[PDB]
Amino acid sequence: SYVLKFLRGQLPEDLKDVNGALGCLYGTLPDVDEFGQFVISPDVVNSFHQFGYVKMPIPVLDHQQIDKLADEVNELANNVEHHPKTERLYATSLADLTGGPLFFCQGQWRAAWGMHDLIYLPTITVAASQILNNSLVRLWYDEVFMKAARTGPCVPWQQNYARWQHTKPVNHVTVMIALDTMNKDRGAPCLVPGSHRWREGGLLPPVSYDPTKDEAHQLNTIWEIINEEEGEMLMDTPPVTVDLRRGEALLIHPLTLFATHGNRSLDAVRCCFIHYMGEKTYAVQNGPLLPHTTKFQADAMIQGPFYPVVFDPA
Amino acid sequence: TALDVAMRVNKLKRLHQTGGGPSGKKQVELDAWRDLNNLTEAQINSAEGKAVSLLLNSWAYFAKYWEKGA
Amino acid sequence: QVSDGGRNAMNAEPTRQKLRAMGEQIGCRLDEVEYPALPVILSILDVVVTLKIYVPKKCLQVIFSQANDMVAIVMEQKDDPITAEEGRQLQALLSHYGNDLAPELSQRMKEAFREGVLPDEAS
Amino acid sequence: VSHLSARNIATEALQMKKLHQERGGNPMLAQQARRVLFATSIAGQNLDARSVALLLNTAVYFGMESDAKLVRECIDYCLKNDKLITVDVLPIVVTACATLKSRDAREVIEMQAQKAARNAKFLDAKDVTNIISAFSKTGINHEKLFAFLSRRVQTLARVGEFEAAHLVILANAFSRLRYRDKFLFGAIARRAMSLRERVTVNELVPLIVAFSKIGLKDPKLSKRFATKAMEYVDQMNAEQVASMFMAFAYFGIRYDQLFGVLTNRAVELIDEFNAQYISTTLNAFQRIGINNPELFDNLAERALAVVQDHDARDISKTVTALAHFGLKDEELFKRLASHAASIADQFDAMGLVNTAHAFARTNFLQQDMAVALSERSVYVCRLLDAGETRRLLWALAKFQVRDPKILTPVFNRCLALHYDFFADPTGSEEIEEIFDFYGPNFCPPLYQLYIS
Amino acid sequence: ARPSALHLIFERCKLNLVEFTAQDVYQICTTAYNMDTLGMLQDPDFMRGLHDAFRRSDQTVISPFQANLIADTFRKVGINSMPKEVSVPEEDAISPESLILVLRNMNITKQRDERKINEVLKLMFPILDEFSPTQLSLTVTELARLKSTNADFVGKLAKRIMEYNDDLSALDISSAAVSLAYCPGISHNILYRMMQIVEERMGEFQPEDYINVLHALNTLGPKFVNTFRKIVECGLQHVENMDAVTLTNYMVCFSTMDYKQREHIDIYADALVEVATDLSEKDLVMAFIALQRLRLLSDTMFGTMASCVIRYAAKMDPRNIAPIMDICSTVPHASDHLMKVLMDRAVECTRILTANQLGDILDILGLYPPAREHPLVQLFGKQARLRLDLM
Amino acid sequence: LHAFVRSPHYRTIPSAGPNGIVVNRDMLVHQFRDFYKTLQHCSLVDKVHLMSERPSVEALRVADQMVSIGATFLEMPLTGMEHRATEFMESMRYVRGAGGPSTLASYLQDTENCRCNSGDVVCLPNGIAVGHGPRTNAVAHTTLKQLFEVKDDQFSFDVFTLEQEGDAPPLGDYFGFAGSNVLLTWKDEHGLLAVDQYQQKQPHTEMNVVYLEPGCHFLSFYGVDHTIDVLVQKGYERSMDSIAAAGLNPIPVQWSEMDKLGISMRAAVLPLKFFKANVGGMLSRNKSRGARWQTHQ
RNA sequence: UUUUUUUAAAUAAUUU
RNA sequence: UAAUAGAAUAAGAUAUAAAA
Repeated sequence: SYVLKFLRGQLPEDLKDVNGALGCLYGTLPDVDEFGQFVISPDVVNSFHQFGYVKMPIPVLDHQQIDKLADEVNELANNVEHHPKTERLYATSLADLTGGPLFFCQGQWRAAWGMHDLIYLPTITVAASQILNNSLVRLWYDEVFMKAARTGPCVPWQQNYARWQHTKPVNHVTVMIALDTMNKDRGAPCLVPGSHRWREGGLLPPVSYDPTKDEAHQLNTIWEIINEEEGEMLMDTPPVTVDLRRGEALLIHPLTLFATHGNRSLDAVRCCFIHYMGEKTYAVQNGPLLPHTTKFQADAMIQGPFYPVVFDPA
Repeated sequence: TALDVAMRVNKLKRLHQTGGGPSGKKQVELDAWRDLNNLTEAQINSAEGKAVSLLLNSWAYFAKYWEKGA
Repeated sequence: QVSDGGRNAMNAEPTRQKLRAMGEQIGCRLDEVEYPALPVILSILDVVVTLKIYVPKKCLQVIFSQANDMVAIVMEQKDDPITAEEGRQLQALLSHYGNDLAPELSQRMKEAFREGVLPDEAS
Repeated sequence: VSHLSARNIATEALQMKKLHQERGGNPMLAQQARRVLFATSIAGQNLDARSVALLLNTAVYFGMESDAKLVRECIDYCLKNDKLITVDVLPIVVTACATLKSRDAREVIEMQAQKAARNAKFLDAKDVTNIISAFSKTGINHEKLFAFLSRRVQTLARVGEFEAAHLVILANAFSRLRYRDKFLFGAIARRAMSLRERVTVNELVPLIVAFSKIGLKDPKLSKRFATKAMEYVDQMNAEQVASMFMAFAYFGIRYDQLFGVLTNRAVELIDEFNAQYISTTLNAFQRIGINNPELFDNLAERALAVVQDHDARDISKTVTALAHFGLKDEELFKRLASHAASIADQFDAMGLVNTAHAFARTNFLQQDMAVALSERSVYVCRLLDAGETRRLLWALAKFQVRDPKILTPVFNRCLALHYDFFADPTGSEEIEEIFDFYGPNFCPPLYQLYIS
Repeated sequence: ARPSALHLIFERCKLNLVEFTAQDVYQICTTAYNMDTLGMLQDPDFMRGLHDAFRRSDQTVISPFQANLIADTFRKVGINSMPKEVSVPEEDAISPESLILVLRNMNITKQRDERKINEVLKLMFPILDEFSPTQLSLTVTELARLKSTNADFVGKLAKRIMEYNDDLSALDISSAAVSLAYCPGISHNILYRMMQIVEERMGEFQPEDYINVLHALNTLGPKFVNTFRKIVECGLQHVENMDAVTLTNYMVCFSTMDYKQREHIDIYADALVEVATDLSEKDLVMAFIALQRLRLLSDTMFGTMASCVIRYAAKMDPRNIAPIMDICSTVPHASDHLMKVLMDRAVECTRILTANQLGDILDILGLYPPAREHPLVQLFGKQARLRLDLM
Repeated sequence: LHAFVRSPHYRTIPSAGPNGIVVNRDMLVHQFRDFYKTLQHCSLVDKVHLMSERPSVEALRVADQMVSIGATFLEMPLTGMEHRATEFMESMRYVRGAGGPSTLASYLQDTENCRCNSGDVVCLPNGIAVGHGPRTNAVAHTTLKQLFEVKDDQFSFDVFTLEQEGDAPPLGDYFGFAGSNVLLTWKDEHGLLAVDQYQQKQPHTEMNVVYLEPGCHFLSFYGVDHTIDVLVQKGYERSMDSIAAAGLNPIPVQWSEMDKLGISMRAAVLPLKFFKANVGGMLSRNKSRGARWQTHQ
């Protein structure tokens, strides 16, 4: 068609249509024969497959990049001048136009620069592909958590695979990146070692969420969903809280128990999750897996513009 | 608390800045080192801004005179 | 809106006269009104002078006396926006119609020019 | 790039924009400019109004939205320092804020509109054209400012202070705003006539297009434009041929001596026709009403080899034009239906309805396009007129679609506009077809309104 | 290396777990800028936390320049910081001091706001009498720096300043003169009276006062030439010992005023070129231009000035290549070495020259014989072809 | 140097100028277009500004507002142009827009019974020359002399009074200096009288005198730039030959209709000299007007 | 071929 | 405890509508 002379350089209405990656954070993606620099050591892979989690030895982002990403997260929750492309989001805590002490966002890779770029970050996608047995890895979705200062709540015990029951096979991983320095007094991730292999790769019953209650009970509700043997393994290996720097990344199994603490510092705390999924993955029902997305039928392979292939071992 | 030790270390640092004292400036540095390492988790977990700022000022000032970095 | 060289050019001059006549009807009754601000007086006087309407002396005296209080307030209070060009225009209009109409306004107005109370249009 | 101050960054950003919007769209220059502008900040440094305006303009042109920092800092500066934005950097700020739609952008645009309204009498040749084009980019309805600018343009053009490019810019700017003023366009036409040979074909075609778009209904200048264009046919490009086809269909007057030569030149360059040119030509022929099968066969044949090049707009226009004239091309129709099924998410509010109705009017039903368009109708139901809603409902009834998740939005839209729905006579027959399929069971209130 | 207590304090400050007032952050930043023993500037996770502490504190306690200094020391590391804007005082917070502080804050931290200026001026008028003589001069200076167009209020302030002629000193008189000359719309009556006051108290002036008066007279224009006369007569007895910047200002005023008594011009130029070697790049450029405009470049004049400028010729600013290039023309003296070095410097910076500067350089070198056999012609041709859109 | 002009108002153009002579409005518009184009083609004028049309024809006389003497922009007394005050404010807005002075000097307006007009002053070399006619009184002479006349070995400014008769037009219309040493005067009685008085007042003065034909309006931008462009009327060819013979550049301009209404070339343009305020010791760049590298070639 | 203007304007009506 | 300034510059199609 004919694009007006002052609209030639614009981007699509949503960044999903943009094939490839923009050069915003780390420039252009490396060449085909340049992807071996970002490989990770086998011991990290063994640690993940043993504990159900591991920390990447090197921070994945420079401090300027973390500053830019924190600015994007701040602008995603303006609440006075709402973010453009807000209608391109799977779910938002500002749908009520009031917000609260916890701001959670999903599918923001179609909304802002940099967040879309972070998906194709080589250092994390190569590691996730190595965890997923060297196959094509497709983004499942992102997530952003922002907790206010002195009142931020905590999300209790949960399993990631409990939210993805519409997807047939167990082939996933999660990468969590800290956009601000975190510790047990501000949203630290607390995980149980060796919990991804408890119920023969099964899902534990959901926990009871009662808001407006102290963090101690919220984190102690764990003794309600487990059995005696899981209790003994808990006693041997109590849940461990992990400290993260301003750029450090953490790989988590989909099936390991996971929680985050409250925020009792004097500033808001930010973190970002991205879930990565393997090639051989099918659907179970007929329809869209996420709101306003391409619909699948029976056991159809999951592809499309909504689940782009981020890395290819060929 | 920690404010008292902070201001006494500040007094020591002023004494070193002006003169050297009856015993000497090296002895002043040693006393400042001991007083600075006296702090334990309780106070530094409950210190306010002024005390922390003064403690960092004194430690940074005395790090130039100490042979080791500290 | 009258053209001196159009289709009805020969009818241009009488129409002009008619307009001037209907101006005077308005111009004669110019003392009953109360001017809130100087630009109203200046617009009326520009209209009457440019178009050469005849105005009786009584309404002229009322107009100038009304303007005198406003300029005196502006000069004296100095704490409260008569620009300098508007004041120049008022002085020139009074001079054209004769300074015997309001002797106080001429002296006050000249003194305002001398001191510099009136600001400029740029400010 | 670190040793460059903000002034040099602004100059190089302007250079990159000028190189990209004119000499090709090299996907390298755009991405380099995006990367450079993503790491710049107007903070802690004193900058002129022009440099800040240039940075804002070149940032917004390259996709940066109203959530970016650079944009926020430039907008804040433009809000705080208003008297520093003279009449030289007003067009840059207005053009930059045209596409941004927020509170601050609206406030800045209004303030600049009032500033240009006050100083409309002291502008010169460059400023009037730049300001009027910049205000035509944004959608604003300040009539008094337009009147003042048109008066100043007439006063300037009486003495002859406009060139061919200025005339084209002014004509397009005043036609885009739907400001119908006979004297201004007469003055522009007379200035071009005085220019004589200084207007070439490239500076003549947009003049005719804009003069047709404004719709003055003056048959005195249309004939003169046609006569002037008759000599320049042999030098025209294919895009120019399509542009004059559209323009003289917009005029509405029949000039056979011109249409014949245009048809011959269009046939000569049939190998240079893209899909856009074919769609434009067929739409122009549909609008003017002439029926010329000889050119139509060649257009249809050339459209068959560029199927993959078709956009949503081109598919819609081509299919509607082909269906109006009763031309049958089963291969072209099948390929267009498949392609429309592939890109069903690119149809706008009215293109979808036009495509569906054009496909349903002829007896051509294909499930691939039918399912895609029926599913896509949900997101464009809310932007439809009463007649367009009736057409969409009839086309959907022809496709035999019964999914309630599709039919609820269209029935809601047609119920909300029932008066205009049932007051259009030309569609009355269509109404009796629609309820012949769904029956009184489907949406009883609509049936009760129909009986009355 | 951070020991246990030092590491724990660093961690506490890193986690935003300590409440910091503006004073404490200022003290820590001063310590960091003074001494680098603990590596404060080398820990991004520490200065980021300090910046977060600074944003959420009350910055109104400290002086404007302290906030500016914290902002500058954060900018130097790599953190984009800006101190918060001060709100206009309301209700009983009204006072001359706070109304001066608003302007001072807007001045130092580079946050100009026309709306806040207008609001402040509309609220300082009634109490103009209560103001002290020094506050009047401070307000005049602040309004002159902010490029305010409200010349009426500046004139009122200037009149109230003149009413206290006895109280003011030479420095205050010079500051008032230059700050009045900088305002564009000031009425010429007040300007005439201020230059009349400057005309007396002439012997009390210091080199800073001379610089201020010469700046004001250069800004004003030929209309005040008479006053400038008494200046050149006044300095005729000190000319053998003056600062180089003062003589450069004298040359600039001589060129602007179109002075015609040539003996003073010759004496002052002769005194200037004795110490011209002490001038900076900019002042050297302007001495050269002013001497050229007065038709005083003899052979020794040009030789000495070229020898002085060849030192800065290695790293000339782009804005200074063209003027000296023009001065090298229109004179019948040998300037081959200066021309060659300037052409080399022009070649070096061919990717940063704006369109106007490139056009000026190409124009000046158009008729130069030795400029044809150089890479500059081809490089500038390519640059001009690229930049034709911006010309 | 900025030159200001005003476009004619076609609808309200007078049918028959004073004296009953006839005028053609289309030709008047065409001749003003030709004048504007000729002004733009002049190299010395940096910009030509065109103000919006005003209802009266007298608004075409924009030169009556003020006068430029040295660096002083003196505003003429508003004693006979009361209906033209608003036009003067509108012209001052145009002057301010182009970066010129904020406001005009009001020295003449404050003085009483100070009748004068722009046009009786000639910016002669080494001062101005004023004419003592009916339109200007002796009070204007005395006020101008006190304001601008200074006697010095070098800071010298000369004001000359030149007596003229009642029927003589304003001095600028017929007596004016051109080039650098050339005095252009109408081969009329008033022109010869003015030339003789100027020669006498200033004795031992050497400057060529050129006599044009009567009725040949002319305009010359007199300044240091020594521009030789001298605009003259089209009809008279002998004045054109005389100007060319003195080493000048006559630029023919059709000036029939404007002449028929009583307006001359000098009364139709407003020339002003602006500058940019230079904060701090500063020497703004100036455009060149000569040749470069004379010695090399 | 040419045709245009320069107020502080404040009185609608309703249960939306 | 903290205050110095320079530049004048123009790109161009959104699928509508009654009378010298």
